[PDB]
Amino acid sequence: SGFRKMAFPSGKVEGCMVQVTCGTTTLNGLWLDDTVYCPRHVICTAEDMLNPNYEDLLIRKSNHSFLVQAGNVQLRVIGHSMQNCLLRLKVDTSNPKTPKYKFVRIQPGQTFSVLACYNGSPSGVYQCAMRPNHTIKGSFLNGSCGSVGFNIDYDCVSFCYMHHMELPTGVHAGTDLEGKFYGPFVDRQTAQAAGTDTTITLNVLAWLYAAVINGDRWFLNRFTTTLNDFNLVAMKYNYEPLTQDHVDILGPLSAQTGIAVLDMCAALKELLQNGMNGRTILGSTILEDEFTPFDVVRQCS
Repeated sequence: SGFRKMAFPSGKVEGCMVQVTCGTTTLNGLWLDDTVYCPRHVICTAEDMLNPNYEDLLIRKSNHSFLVQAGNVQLRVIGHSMQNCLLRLKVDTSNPKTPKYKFVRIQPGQTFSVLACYNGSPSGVYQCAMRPNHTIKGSFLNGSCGSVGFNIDYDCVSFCYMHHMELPTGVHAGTDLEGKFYGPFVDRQTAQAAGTDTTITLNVLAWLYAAVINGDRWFLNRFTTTLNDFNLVAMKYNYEPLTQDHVDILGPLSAQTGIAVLDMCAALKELLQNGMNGRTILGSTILEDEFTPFDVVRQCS
């Protein structure tokens, strides 16, 4: 039974977390083979609080200035580099734990587990979802910068997301492991904003099926509705519109729970237009747009 916030184990990744330092800035690093990735702004001081020139800030730095404390032992930074917003480092020893891996650039709505760390040492791990306007509602703090996101399939860790900034709006922004920021944004403590945010319609619907496979069936109703028709109520409620593509993905939980998707859309369409007033859903008392189809299948298979 049961259902809740569930992240992947962090074993393989914990073995790839290191410490990296530069003057008075020191942030978490991901150490795969012999390379050590980490946010490029690590070389910035209050220089970030303006318009730091990375090219220049960089070229004006050398290896010896990088304190890479891989846990308890300190390696020798044989070199550096720069791949977009990421700072690629090449060191003497290759990591003897480096697990089979890939670098993936997830899409909004997708979910992943994030291993929060401070000075190379992880502390906790939770789940997150690439929100519409490309942000992430995580729990990062002074030094968390460098923490990663990922998913698993035993055998293979697919790295998506590295933490860089926290917008003055309190939300979080980062990149894939190629130094590319998700959504616009820049590693500048300047100017920046977080456009209006939508709700991950599919995730909500997937969660509902979840809430169904585990009792709770009050929200389900007889009235049904259409895809071109539902989308209309979705605009009123900063919801993401529903493609036929999402309908095809819910297909599976649908056939197994015994509830046609467009039907599930009629319940939500209602939930939104009407409300709840007491009757909750799977603990929550709000729609959980933070569980993807596949995420719901994991806990129910």
